[PDB]
Amino acid sequence: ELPEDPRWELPRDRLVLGKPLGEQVVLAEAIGLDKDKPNRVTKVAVKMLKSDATEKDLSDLISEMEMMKMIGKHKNIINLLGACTQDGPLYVIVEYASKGNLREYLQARRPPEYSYNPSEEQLSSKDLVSCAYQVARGMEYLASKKCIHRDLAARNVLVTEDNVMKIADFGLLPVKWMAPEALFDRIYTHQSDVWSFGVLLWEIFTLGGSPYPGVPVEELFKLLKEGHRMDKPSNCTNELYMMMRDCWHAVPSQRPTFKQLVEDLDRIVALTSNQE
Ligand SMILES: CNc1ncc2c(n1)N([C@H]1CCN(C(=O)/C=C/CN(C)C)C1)C(=O)N(c1c(Cl)c(OC)cc(OC)c1Cl)C2
Repeated sequence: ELPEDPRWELPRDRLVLGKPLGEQVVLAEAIGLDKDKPNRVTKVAVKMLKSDATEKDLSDLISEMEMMKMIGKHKNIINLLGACTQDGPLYVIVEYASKGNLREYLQARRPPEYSYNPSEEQLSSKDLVSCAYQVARGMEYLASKKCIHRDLAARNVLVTEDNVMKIADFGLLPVKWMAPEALFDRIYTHQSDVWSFGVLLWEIFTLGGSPYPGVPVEELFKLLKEGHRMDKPSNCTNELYMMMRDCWHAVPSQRPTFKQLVEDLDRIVALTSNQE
């Protein structure tokens, strides 16, 4: 089996497995994560292999864990909290986000015709920019750790009980988030992540809209190649649309960095009305 790591190891009986969250991941309660508060129960997410899993499933699960150990903590990513590795099935314990992924979160907050609400309080203008800011801060951290996401999208951002945005699945139809060069040449970089972030911004200001509506996958390259970009969302400022457009620069060296996006978003947030 797999070697013990006491920095992360939690005894199996410290975990009370609860309800399934999605496929596999379960909600649970962890007893004594903090060695200094050993009688407190914390709600956590636990990832385990499905009953029909292959050896590449196991080894991928291990690599995810190992990778998350190296990346370190940041408030705007989903953080590693612990693991059960010895007494039986591998369990990887990470932070729980009670409000689900950002796509569902936004859709549930649509006003009740051309983008119906599939379920909450609408999000103010400032809240939407602030959501963008947080995602960018998380991506800025990951980039500073030399971590390339490769599948950044609103589905891969989760939202906590306190509405903190946390990048998900950074340790591993998705073609609609891929930079042209990722698609064509399978060249993945921080710069391709910035492309994906611009699609994510479009998602934010469409309140979970589907990118490139009606465009079949097999034509998307040619179109992008030809200068096709998505139209401004109806309720998006010209300035935030220019950001999206910059993220979608054809030349990857000409895209802004996440460092820059964070600074730009920090200022826009400060200037954006809470009243809207
Ligand atoms: C829903 N709340 C929630 N909170 C925390 C997690 C988490 N989910 N999951 C998946 C579980 C199902 N998810 C969804 O977005 C499901 C959407 C379908 N609707 C109906 C809710 C996210 C995860 O996959 N998370 C997860 C887990 Cl378990 C990891 O384990 C190592 C590593 C991760 O990032 C590198 C992440 Cl994001 C943890």
